[PDB]
Amino acid sequence: ACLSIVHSLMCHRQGGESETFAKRAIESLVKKLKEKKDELDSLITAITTNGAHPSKCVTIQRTLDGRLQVAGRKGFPHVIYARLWRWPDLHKNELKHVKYCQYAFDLKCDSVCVNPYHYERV
Amino acid sequence: ACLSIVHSLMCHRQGGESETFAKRAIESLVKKLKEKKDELDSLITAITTNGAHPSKCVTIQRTLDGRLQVAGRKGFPHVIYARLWRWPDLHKNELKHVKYCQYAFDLKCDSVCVNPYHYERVVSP
DNA sequence: GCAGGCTAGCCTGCA
DNA sequence: GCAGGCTAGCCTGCA
Ligand SMILES: [Cl-]
Ligand SMILES: [Zn+2]
Ligand SMILES: [Zn+2]
Repeated sequence: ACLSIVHSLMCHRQGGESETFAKRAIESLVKKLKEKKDELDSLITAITTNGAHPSKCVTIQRTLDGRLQVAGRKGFPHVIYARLWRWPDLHKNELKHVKYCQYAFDLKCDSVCVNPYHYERV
Repeated sequence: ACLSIVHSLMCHRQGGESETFAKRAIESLVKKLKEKKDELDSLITAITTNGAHPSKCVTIQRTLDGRLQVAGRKGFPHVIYARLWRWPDLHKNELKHVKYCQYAFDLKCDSVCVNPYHYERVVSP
């Protein structure tokens, strides 16, 4: 079910993290999108087609400091997933959201867009 | 739980429908957004400020045929809420979605955006 | 567990 | 081929 989805998404990882961390990060994200069909499908089709066409926001709940914990490690959620699928060498303060993103990290909403195609590297 | 949201939204109705119809339409929408905090806040702020600043999509589940039933009446959900808060005289095929709307009626997604400020009025062909 | 109300989905009657 | 009406299924207020 989710295991089938995870594996397809793992095939697009850029190697900027260990296999165990990437699996942990993907499983965590997929579980959160299990009851959000449209957003899950937006993530899968944007990852696979390399953000060819505009995609919908893929959101998760924002924490107070804005950091997500995956396998005992903390980091910004939009950074973790942009590093994972687009920029393995991504650093701090290198991500600027696209104009059409509604839940971009910087907006400090209750939700964060972790769609890596909703950010451009700067 | 919170009927204070329904009351504040009822104050912005344009009178194109009966008080009873409007109350049922708003109650139905608010119940669907009860566990979607961001979407509910985007709706309240968009209505109150007359869509001054860009707002997020306010979505509900799409039915098979696209129509929503409220108080025994069926209609397109984006039309029902655009009539209620923006155009009381609104007719069929007079809405066109804004470029930044992700869940527009026309896209036939799982979800339908009912944010009236995510649609602009057009002349029917 | 139960009473009762709301509506998506299905069906039909005029067109 | 639509508009609109009927109701199974789902949900909730209840004691
Ligand atoms: Cl009204
Ligand atoms: Zn986004
Ligand atoms: Zn929208």
